[PDB]
Amino acid sequence: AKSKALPWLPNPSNLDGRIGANGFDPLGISEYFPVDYLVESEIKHGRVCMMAWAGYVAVDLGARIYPLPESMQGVTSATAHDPAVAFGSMGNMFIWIALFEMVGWIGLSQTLQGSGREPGDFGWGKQFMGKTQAEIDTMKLKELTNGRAAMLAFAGVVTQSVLYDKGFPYF
Amino acid sequence: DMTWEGEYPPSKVLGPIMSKMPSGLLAIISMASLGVCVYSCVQTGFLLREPGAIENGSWVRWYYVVEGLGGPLAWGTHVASWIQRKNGM
Amino acid sequence: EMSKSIPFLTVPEKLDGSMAGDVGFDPMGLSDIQTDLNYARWAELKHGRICMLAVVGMVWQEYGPHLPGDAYATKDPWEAISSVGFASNFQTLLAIGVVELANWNKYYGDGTPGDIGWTGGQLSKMNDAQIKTRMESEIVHCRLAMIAFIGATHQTFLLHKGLLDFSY
Ligand code: CLA
Ligand code: CLA
Ligand code: CLA
Ligand SMILES: CC(=O)O[C@H]1CC(C)(C)C(=C=C/C(C)=C/C=C/C(C)=C/C=C/C=C(C)/C=C/C=C(\C)C(=O)C[C@@]23O[C@]2(C)C[C@@H](O)CC3(C)C)[C@](C)(O)C1
Ligand SMILES: CC(=O)O[C@H]1CC(C)(C)C(=C=C/C(C)=C/C=C/C(C)=C/C=C/C=C(C)/C=C\C=C(/C)C(=O)C[C@@]23O[C@]2(C)C[C@@H](O)CC3(C)C)[C@](C)(O)C1
Ligand SMILES: CC(=O)O[C@H]1CC(C)(C)C(=C=C/C(C)=C/C=C/C(C)=C/C=C/C=C(C)/C=C\C=C(/C)C(=O)C[C@@]23O[C@]2(C)C[C@@H](O)CC3(C)C)[C@](C)(O)C1
Ligand SMILES: CC1=C(/C=C/C(C)=C/C=C/C(C)=C/C=C/C=C(C)/C=C/C=C(C)/C=C/C2=C(C)CCCC2(C)C)C(C)(C)CCC1
Repeated sequence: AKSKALPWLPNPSNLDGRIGANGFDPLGISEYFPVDYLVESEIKHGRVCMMAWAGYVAVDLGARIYPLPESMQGVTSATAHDPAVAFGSMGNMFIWIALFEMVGWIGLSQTLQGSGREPGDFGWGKQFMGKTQAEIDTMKLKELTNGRAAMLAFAGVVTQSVLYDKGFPYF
Repeated sequence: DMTWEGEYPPSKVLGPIMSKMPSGLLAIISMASLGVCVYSCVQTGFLLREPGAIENGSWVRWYYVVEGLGGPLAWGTHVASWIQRKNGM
Repeated sequence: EMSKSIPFLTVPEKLDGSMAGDVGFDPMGLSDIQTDLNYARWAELKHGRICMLAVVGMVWQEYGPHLPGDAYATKDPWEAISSVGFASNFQTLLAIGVVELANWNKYYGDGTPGDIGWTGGQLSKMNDAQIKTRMESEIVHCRLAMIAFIGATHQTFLLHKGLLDFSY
């Protein structure tokens, strides 16, 4: 059975029946690493990047909140981490991020040990996910599809911005 | 369970992940890891042997430190490749 | 199966909703090794009750009428200890000790956790359900006080500013 994405290569089997399975796993990481771990990672990376990209672009198009610490004046999205970490913004958000991440680690452990928590599920805002499994699945693919794009998007923004010192267009 | 007999151990002893990896892949990884470790050592050696400029322990670099850990991994990976080969996978 | 408080984790068995304040919260699973949660409940209540008084006292001492006499005027809560003196402190300690040793059996016994008889006339002439409601109120307030105590103390030694001083 050949993969849809790479017709000349065999299909990755362990990834079958998963959201966003286009048959693309040329190096076969799935055959070796636990799938639930991989799935959780893809989702987390995507969600983080989605927000990261938005933040980068937003600040670059102005957006600074009010009142703004003086040290934060005249800072691009890039070259803002250090001013912020000095002020205390980064540290004050790191604390909460850490808390959630630690509890999440417990969830991941239980998921891998077999508890029933689907990878990436934190039971948040499921009300808007629809009722029919079909619509639920479409929503999930929507998140994943946007997420994959976001990962690539963020990379471009940060790399192009630093390399050529440019603003929003071609950030 | 892990008790084994013969001339080669079963793949179960290589863990829950490497037990499914092909022998060749492990070999490639092993060689690469050893290379990184050796490179790190040689490069760091120059830093330690360069006149002055290493005061306050400036010779210690985060990348080289991490790279140096490839050496032990190289051993493990090369041993694992052999086990996988004998096991047929 | 799944905790109500944390929707993505499995609830420990001992947390079954019987006790007040059981929102199914035990992520680290500290309830399994324990034979029962009685001693732990006693401690939760004791710690919380002390914290309640502490937070109130700290605020009062900083912004409130002090007792007549010098050595009883320092607003700084931490400095107060030394200022007031060993005699005053010792007498309080001894009193607390008496109560603690008198109710020793209660703490290590099998009675209603947290009940030492100081119920006033309250918690009387009321159905079991009403009683539970009161008990839940106490545990909620206890937990709030404990969190507040940490914040108040930390703010004092980190920001070095009065509790009610809100300046940015
Ligand atoms: C397009 C992006 C997108 C989409 C389609 C989804 C979709 C989904 N997420 Mg999700 N998520 C996203 C982004 C997204 N997410 C991001 C960026 C984060 C990190 C902040 C998360 C964090 C998150 C958690 C923690 C959980 C989910 C869950 C879910 C699923 C439950 C259905 C649901 O919550 O409502 C989906 C319905 C919608 C998203 C419709 C909303 C339409 C958009 C959002 C308009 C909103 C306006 C604007 C975007 C708000 C500003 C945000 C930004 C500027 C900061 C569903 C599949 C839950 C789950 O069980 O997953 C299996 C769950 O536990 N998500
Ligand atoms: C955790 C409890 C706690 C502790 C350890 C302290 C400790 C202290 N307080 Mg303080 N205080 C507290 C709660 C506490 N307070 C509360 C809740 C209030 C508000 C009513 C006050 C109001 C207050 C004032 C107005 C003053 C102090 C002062 C002082 C210091 C001298 C002792 C004194 O005169 O107390 C005075 C104690 C009271 C006025 C009443 C205490 C209320 C107790 C806790 C009621 C509980 C009794 C208990 C249930 C039954 C007995 C227990 C057992 C021993 C039998 C000392 C450092 C004095 C000072 O500034 O020193 C420099 C001072 O002038 N406190
Ligand atoms: C009951 C607990 C409690 C309460 C009421 C407060 C209250 C306060 N703290 Mg504090 N703190 C606490 C616990 C608490 N802290 C703990 C446990 C610690 C760590 C030991 C600290 C460490 C700390 C530091 C280091 C600082 C404060 C500061 C402050 C003040 C400004 C806080 C601020 O800007 O938040 C702003 C809040 C946000 C930016 C995020 C928005 C809030 C989220 C999104 C939702 C909030 C809703 C939630 C239900 C809160 C309701 C509970 C409350 C109303 C009772 C404020 C009086 C600061 C200050 O200057 O005070 C003098 C300050 O510098 N606190
Ligand atoms: C309690 C509760 O329920 O709350 C609810 C609230 C709410 C909102 C309903 C919920 C939600 C969902 C959320 C938060 C959804 C938000 C999702 C989000 C934020 C999705 C962004 C994607 C960004 C992308 C795709 C970027 C593309 C960017 C691309 C493709 C680029 O090419 C950018 C580009 O730069 C490059 C790289 C190169 C440049 O030269 C050129 C340009 C500029 C073009 C939840 C989860 O249900 C919870
Ligand atoms: C078919 C295919 O595809 O490939 C084929 C063809 C090909 C390529 C010919 C083949 C091969 C591959 C082979 C033979 C591969 C590998 C053989 C190998 C790799 C054999 C030993 C490594 C031993 C080490 C590293 C020992 C110690 C490492 C030690 C002792 C360290 O202490 C590291 C150290 O780190 C500490 C802890 C502290 C650090 O700070 C610094 C130092 C450095 C001191 C195969 C097998 O036929 C498969
Ligand atoms: C010479 C003369 O006549 O002028 C006088 C005039 C004037 C103005 C009066 C003066 C004064 C001041 C005086 C005399 C001040 C006396 C102050 C005094 C005596 C102050 C505190 C006792 C503290 C207690 C009890 C604190 C906590 C007790 C607590 C916190 C408990 O939690 C008990 C506890 O039970 C709970 C509730 C629950 C139980 O499960 C657990 C335990 C057992 C732990 C002068 C100036 O000095 C001299
Ligand atoms: C009973 C008895 C006794 C005792 C005995 C004993 C106690 C023994 C022990 C023994 C032992 C206990 C031994 C050991 C040995 C060890 C060894 C032999 C080791 C080796 C090692 C190695 C080989 C290494 C390797 C490596 C490297 C090199 C690097 C990489 C990684 C690794 C680490 C792997 C006596 C005599 C007193 C008396 C009589 C009786």
